[PDB]
Amino acid sequence: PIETVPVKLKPGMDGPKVKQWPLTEEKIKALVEICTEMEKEGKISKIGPENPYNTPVFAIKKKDSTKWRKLVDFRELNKRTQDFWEVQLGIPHPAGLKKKKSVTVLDVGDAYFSVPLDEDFRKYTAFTIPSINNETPGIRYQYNVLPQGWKGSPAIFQSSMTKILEPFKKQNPDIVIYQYMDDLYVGSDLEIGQHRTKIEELRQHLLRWGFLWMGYELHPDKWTVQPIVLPEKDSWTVNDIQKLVGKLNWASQIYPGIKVRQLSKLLRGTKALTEVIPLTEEAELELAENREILKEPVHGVYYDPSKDLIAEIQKQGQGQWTYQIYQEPFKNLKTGKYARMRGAHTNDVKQLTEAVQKITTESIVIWGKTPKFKLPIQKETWETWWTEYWQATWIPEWEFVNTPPLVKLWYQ
Amino acid sequence: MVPISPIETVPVKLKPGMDGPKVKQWPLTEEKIKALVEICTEMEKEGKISKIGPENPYNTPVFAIKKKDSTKWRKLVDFRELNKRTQDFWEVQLGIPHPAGLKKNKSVTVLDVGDAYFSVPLDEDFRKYTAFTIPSINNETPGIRYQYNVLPQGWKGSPAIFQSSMTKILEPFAAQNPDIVIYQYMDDLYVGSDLEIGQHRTKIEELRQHLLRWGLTTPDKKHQKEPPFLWMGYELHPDKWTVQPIVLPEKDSWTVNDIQKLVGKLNWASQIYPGIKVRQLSKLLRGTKALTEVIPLTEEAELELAENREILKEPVHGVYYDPSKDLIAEIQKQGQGQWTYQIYQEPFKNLKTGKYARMRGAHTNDVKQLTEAVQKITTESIVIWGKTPKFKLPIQKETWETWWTEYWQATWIPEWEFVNTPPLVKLWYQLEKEPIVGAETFYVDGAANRETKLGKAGYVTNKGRQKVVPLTNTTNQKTELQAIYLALQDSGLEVNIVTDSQYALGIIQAQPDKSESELVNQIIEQLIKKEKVYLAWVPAHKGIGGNEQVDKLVSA
Ligand SMILES: Cc1cc(/C=C/C#N)cc(C)c1Oc1nc(NC2CCN(Cc3ccc(S(N)(=O)=O)cc3)CC2)nc2ccsc12
Ligand SMILES: [Mg+2]
Repeated sequence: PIETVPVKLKPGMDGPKVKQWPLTEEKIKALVEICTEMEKEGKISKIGPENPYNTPVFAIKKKDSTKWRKLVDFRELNKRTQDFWEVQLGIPHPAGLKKKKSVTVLDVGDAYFSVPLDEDFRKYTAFTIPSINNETPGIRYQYNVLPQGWKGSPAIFQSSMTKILEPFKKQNPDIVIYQYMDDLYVGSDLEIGQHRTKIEELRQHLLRWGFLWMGYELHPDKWTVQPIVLPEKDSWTVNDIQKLVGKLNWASQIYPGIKVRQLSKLLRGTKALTEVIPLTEEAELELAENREILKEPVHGVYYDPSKDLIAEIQKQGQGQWTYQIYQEPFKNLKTGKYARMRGAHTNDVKQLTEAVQKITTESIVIWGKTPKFKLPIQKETWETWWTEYWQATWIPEWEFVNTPPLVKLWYQ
Repeated sequence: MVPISPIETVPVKLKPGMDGPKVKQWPLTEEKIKALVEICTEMEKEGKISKIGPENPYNTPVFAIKKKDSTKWRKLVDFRELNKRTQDFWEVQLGIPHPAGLKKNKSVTVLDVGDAYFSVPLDEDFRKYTAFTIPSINNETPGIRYQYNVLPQGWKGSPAIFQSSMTKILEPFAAQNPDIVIYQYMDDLYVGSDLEIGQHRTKIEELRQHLLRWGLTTPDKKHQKEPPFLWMGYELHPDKWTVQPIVLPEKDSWTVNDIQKLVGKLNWASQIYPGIKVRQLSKLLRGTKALTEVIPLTEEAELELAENREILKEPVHGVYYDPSKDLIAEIQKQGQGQWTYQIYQEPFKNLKTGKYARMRGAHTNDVKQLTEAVQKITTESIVIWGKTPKFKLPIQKETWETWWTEYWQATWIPEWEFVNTPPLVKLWYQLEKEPIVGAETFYVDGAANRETKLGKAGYVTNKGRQKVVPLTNTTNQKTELQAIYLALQDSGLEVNIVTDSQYALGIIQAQPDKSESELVNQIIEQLIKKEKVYLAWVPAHKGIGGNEQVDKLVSA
């Protein structure tokens, strides 16, 4: 690949100028070693002071690997980079991916370092290895090849990728293969034995076309909108019925036909919260009629690819996290729950960071893009710590929730 | 002739779509013109500038200035216009090291690199834009026109290009001499090490032999400075550092200007003098742009000042960093949203100190502030030392566990241990998870007329206790909090409270221990006095017993 594909920023926009955040000494040392080798291999070059641009970098460790890895936060550059209609008018996001029994995630970002980047665009990929205590100027580099995590890389490489896969695709017509950024998602409907074989067959096939040896395995079979469930009790207190009417009142914003009049009737008076209230027949029927309403899907829910996806997360305690993905309020496209996050029984922020990555991965499989997160955390706590637990080569956008939502109760 | 390596040229461009400057030269007196001709003749002999023909259309004005007893003329080329039109650069000098991050270097030498500066060539394609004109005597001949071959002092790119050029030249020497440190400040190059004096002088000679590869001669700085280095507002001694003298002025009249400098001195001092406080003195500058408004001091600002003078009476010093020892950060609560901390490796030998002031907000609590202080110190410590310190915090381990397991937000603080230094951070109240058996149930509500601002707040209970209070100059949100306050006031030690106010629930569920609202504050005071409180929410206007009854009582 000697020819470079011309690339430009969007009209009237300069390159990114994002401050490098401070790094620990061990991460700086890891980045110096990594970048020295990338420089020896021609992937990056030192730049001079006439380049004013900057993109943050940091260092991580992928899922159960001990080698440090460089991660560039290209969020700013990606939004300043021209929209890409790469080889065609677009890749129709494969709606069958989310239906496969198993989906394996393969890191193919290594392929990008064999394709040269347009010489006039390289300056915009500038990044800095920072010094400790400002004691030296940072080490300044720019990319000479397609960088991992940049929006342009999958698009500019897509012609090559389709050819690398065609022989495999030819023999395996029933396997769905989808690329998002640095990752390949490989879905099929056969047992892991033949699935892992196919996966290992795919990576060997890739190794002969010019890797990583690692993979992730998903089961999009299960992803849906979880139903609203109501309690089934033989004795209801005043408090129980108040919680029930509150939850139903919330559900009536989502579902038509929900009624609470006969349930509220039971609370006639000014009763102790712990007093047991017998259900009347009218209230039982109304509750049953609400249960029936809640068995059906919500009315008028559809994905619009022109709108952002929004993901909300609630901390439920004891390592459990609930989340909802939507574009308009009360029109959930997907909801779910996470428990016993691995390796962080005593660290809320690690658990939240892992939930964010899992939810982003589900969003990529279902829609081909990442949601904007509403995170139940103070900004300063999140921004001090999330990079410590990040293991993905993409990074979504997020905002912070500072007022506790009442809805946490309803997804409880 | 000993061949010398050229200094690599930095390519430079004007901002997109902008041309070079075209500013008219001012008329000058005959005396100034004579002085400029002699200065520029000498600069031209040294290669700094070259004479140019009349085809170059750019121009920047030149001036001649003097000094009080320094009795010779000075040349000034005003590149403000060219600077507006020149591309942005990587400004590689913005932040400075904090002294507490430096490590001991027994031996330091200061080299003058002011002469090396003029070996940095200006990009040849950019020189045309630096043209200037010495007007002629009596304006009877064409003015003498020059352009720069070197980095003009005052031009936008000179500091970043000079710095980047020296760094690149110095890089192999630093890399192959890991036992020395090199730091450039303007025309000064500071070369330090912890070697014996003889070996140190050898490294210096080796550095000069290195710099000679580019023809750079670097003598020792004029009038070598005895310790301590006066630098960036610090005193750098061989084994200790501190700030330069903190002298608080004595005054009977303080203006907005006086208090600003007082806080600045206090803020600067807080990095080594532990326990400095600036809340009360800062509250006197809330909103005002007139800097001579004499603002009288409150008795609280007077007390704060006096407390700072007691802290400032004697000099204190910080030590330098030892990477072989642990790094420890201790925090104390000072009151009114103020926090102080010390970072050290050995007890009683601070690397540095600092402070943290509560964020602006309507409600807050001490645990959240302590958490914010920890994140701030964490980030500062990564900046200065490249690692997170071990924390010593005035909060019991059990208090922290209760907080983070129950709090609705994710929260984290890194490795820490409790230190029993009052006042301790505590949880002042905790709401019940379930309704309390045997506790009276208060159904509360309030409402207000949006036009008249007239309102009512009240409650009804399962025992038939009731209260409605008429209120003036109020709002719905205010009446809803007032209703909760009345139920707390009028109940026993355990109480169930039912509200339909999502607003009030949102405030209380945030677990504030202090508020900018006196009403919230009074509710907090009541909660602190209870043994058990269960707070339940119901939707308004749904016919829920108890809630419906009080709603009608407070809605007119
Ligand atoms: C080397 C240096 C000098 C200065 C001074 C400017 C002025 N004006 C500033 C910085 C940032 C420097 O840069 C680094 N300084 C250190 N450490 C220091 C070295 C100096 N001492 C003070 C001292 C020692 C000996 C004598 S003495 N006995 O020779 O008179 C006098 C004063 C404290 C520690 N470490 C690094 C690491 C990377 S850069 C850098
Ligand atoms: Mg009401």
